[PDB]
Amino acid sequence: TTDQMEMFRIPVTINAPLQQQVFGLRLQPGLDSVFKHTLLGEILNYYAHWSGSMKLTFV
Amino acid sequence: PTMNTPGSTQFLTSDDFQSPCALPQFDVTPSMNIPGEVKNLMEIAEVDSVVPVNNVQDTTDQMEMFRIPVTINAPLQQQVFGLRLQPGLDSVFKHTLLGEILNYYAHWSGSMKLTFVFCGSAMATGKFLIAYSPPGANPPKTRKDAMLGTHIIWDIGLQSSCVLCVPWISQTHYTSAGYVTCWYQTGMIVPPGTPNSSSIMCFASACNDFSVRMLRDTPFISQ
Amino acid sequence: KNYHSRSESTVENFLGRSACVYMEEYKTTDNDVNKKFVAWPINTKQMVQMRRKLEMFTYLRFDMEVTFVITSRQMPVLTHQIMYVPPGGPIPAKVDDYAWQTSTNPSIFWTEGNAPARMSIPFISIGNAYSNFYDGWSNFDQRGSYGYNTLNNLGHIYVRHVSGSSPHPITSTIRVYFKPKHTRAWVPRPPRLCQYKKAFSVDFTPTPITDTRKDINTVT
Amino acid sequence: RSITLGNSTITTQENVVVGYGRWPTYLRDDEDQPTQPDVATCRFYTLDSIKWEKGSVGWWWKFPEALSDMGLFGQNMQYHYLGRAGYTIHVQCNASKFHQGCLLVVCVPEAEMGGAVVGQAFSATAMANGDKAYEFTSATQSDQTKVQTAIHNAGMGVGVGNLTIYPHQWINLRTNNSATIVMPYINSVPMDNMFRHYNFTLMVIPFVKLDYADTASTYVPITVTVAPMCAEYNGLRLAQA
Amino acid sequence: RSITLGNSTITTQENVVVGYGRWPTYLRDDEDQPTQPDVATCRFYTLDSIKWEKGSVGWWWKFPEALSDMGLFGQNMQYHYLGRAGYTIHVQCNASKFHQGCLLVVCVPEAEMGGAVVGQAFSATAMANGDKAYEFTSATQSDQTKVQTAIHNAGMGVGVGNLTIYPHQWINLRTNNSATIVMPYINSVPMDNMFRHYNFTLMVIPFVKLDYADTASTYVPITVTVAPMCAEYNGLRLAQA
Repeated sequence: TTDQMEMFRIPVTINAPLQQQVFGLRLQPGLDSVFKHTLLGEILNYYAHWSGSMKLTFV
Repeated sequence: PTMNTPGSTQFLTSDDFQSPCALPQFDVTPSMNIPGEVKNLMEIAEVDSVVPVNNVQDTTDQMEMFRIPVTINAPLQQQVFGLRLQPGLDSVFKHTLLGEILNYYAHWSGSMKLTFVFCGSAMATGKFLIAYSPPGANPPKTRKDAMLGTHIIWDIGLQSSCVLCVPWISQTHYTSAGYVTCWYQTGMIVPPGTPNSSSIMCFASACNDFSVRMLRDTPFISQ
Repeated sequence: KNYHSRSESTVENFLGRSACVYMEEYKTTDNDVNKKFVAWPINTKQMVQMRRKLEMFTYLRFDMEVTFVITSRQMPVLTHQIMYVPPGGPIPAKVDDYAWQTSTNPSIFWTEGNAPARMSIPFISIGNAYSNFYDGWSNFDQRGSYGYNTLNNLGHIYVRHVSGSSPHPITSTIRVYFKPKHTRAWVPRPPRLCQYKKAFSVDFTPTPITDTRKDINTVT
Repeated sequence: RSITLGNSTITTQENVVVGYGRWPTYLRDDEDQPTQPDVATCRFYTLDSIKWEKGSVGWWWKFPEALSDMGLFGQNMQYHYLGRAGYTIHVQCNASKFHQGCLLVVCVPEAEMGGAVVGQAFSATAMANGDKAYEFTSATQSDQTKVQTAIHNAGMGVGVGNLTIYPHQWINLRTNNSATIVMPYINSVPMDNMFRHYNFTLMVIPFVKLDYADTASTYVPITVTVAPMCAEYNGLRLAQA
Repeated sequence: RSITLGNSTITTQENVVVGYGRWPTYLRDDEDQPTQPDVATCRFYTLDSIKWEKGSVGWWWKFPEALSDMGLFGQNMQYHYLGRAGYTIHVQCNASKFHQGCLLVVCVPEAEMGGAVVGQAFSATAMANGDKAYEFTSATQSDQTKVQTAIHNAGMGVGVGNLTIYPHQWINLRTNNSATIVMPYINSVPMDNMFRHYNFTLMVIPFVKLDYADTASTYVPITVTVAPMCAEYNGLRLAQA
């Protein structure tokens, strides 16, 4: 990773096959590296038991 | 469900606990209604006190500190006196009644009252410009500058007491402080057979209410 | 596992925990007057963990309580003067001076073999809440200290060993525990993401946002 | 369509994100300490127009130092001592439909920023200096007398993705083009000196870089319009006997 | 705006052309021969995305062989013997305003297609073979084992202009971009084996070739979404004494 501001950008381009994968995620907002340091991640790591539902918006 | 909890087996030197009476079965002499009972230390500070405005570098005697000099000969634009309102650190108000009460506290705010009484001949007349500068403002350097601000034209002929209630008096522990200045406007005019000097005395009080918070020892009399 | 609900996430019982904040030793007899008593400005920016928790809020209003655990090693009972100088009080500069005899400094006298000494300092400050962060200057010429105000200041605790004419050659060790009570907090703030480098500054060195993985599509 | 706002200057525009659900309001809604509300202060003090180029990183303006040289407001800061004010900030950019980019308009209350070199001090001219849009930079800053200015940590060491706590509005060029953030007065003392303390800092951060295709304007002008609302000061006159 | 249709998958879109004014309906709306309606079959089985290139001729998908490998529907065709179903077909393409083209989305019931060489037979792999969009070709076909595939006669010998009899919808790129054709079950026997008989054939025919100007995407992706509605089968359990 060349710079740290391209981490928030998932790339989409004109040229790419019609069956190709854009991204993958594993929902585990307390141990998965993606969600580890987000707001949700930080609050969760101060506890040892937690459960519920999360919301993912893709803009 | 216990009284052996941590922090309840010590002398805290500010206990409000009740203690055994050394000699019970002793009758005390009942209180008498003596004049002038005191209920606050604030009552003391609400009594007017002569402030020593004049306190020049070379002072011959200590009774001329309460006299601001006013004379026949002096230009029409000249300054009479200057003050910096900060009744807890300014040298003028340091040892007055108001000063003494304030120095036993570490936080205080309110308003004070300054009365200027001309003690002089009964035949003198003139005008003065008692001018007030807000906390942030610089003291005026000329009478013209002073006149633009807040000013009272005190006529010595028709009045002999000018009472100025001043707000925004706070602890401020350079410093933002108000200023009270006074300027000649006409000079002193007298008829034949009258002295060529007079004086102005000054008083200070704690006005309607003040509030003092947190005890502290005085930095005056040393142990 | 099952769902249910919570009430362990309330602000009061989040930040309200007893935690060690200072530990120091002193010897009653030696050649250094500095080491004959303990000084300790009260602040909550020394224990890194405790700091991080409190810094998720900008304004805080609380009245703390301080418990001391004192032990001593080498004969008769030994007493400790645990004085509290509040902001703008006189501070002792040496063991035995008039600043110890000041009657406006709340001073516990605790002797060993009894349950720990404790007192609860109230909410001191002329402001309406302590402010963790301050984005200003000490003067309006703006040439003074940066990020420091005097309205978040707290007093000092000075501990000395009450001794006779000639002290013993004892040595003692103190530990201080600190716990907020009746906490209220206003304005939330993002968590820290850098390692602290100063105990009063907000200084940091840049660090990567998050750990890397092989490929965007790769997840295991 | 166009709800033309007038005060003493006109701004034609066409959501409001209130700071915390609190509108600016006088302290009188709650002698010794009289106050003097100045009701002539409000009006749209439009700041300079920054150019959003393709290779840009971000921008910040310290308040209320940005309006220190702006008309009546500027004058009152010099005269008066204690004063409190709330602000209505309209950040509008103008771009076509062949331009793609994203901005995070965020008002951060009390942001203390660390120095570029750890354990060094910097002057007040390194954070604010009238109306200037100070520029965040990519990578580290090694100039001793500068602020840290690393975009990814927002110059505070907090991580740039988490700035969404603070009252923020996203200007996605795809759809909307305007952000209105009504910041109320937030401080721990009723009113304070307006030179010593920088109350809040407005940051505009491009999260997606501008791509303009070919033979189109190479910059998108971002204009900031600040109107101080409900500004109160301290009285300058004596009380009655 | 967007009437989000949900079943067990979601398809966001925004007229319905009913086959002959008859909606799909159960045979029960009219022991020895019990039936078993499967109500879990419906959901949007989105097929592959064909690319509409400039030099293309047309495409066709045999039903119900296109959904022979698609989930539950596919399984039931293997298990059960006799079954009947109706279909809701959503053919949507996505194109800009600098692209020009015309398509004829037509559902043709029972289309028998002649061989490329007259008086020859061809295999079942020449018409259908799972989900594939078989391609019509310009001119004649001389490959013996292929279908005739001449676009102008539609591979049936009927003339391509007259295919407007059958339930059809025109996707003119100028205006609209979606075609919804609700095909009911049409057969001369109540229910039939779903391997032997290809009930209807969906054909998409470009009547105007795509012209995309210059430096724009060179294909327009046409996606076909089929939801089997009101599918009934035969019981697999014994009757009472």
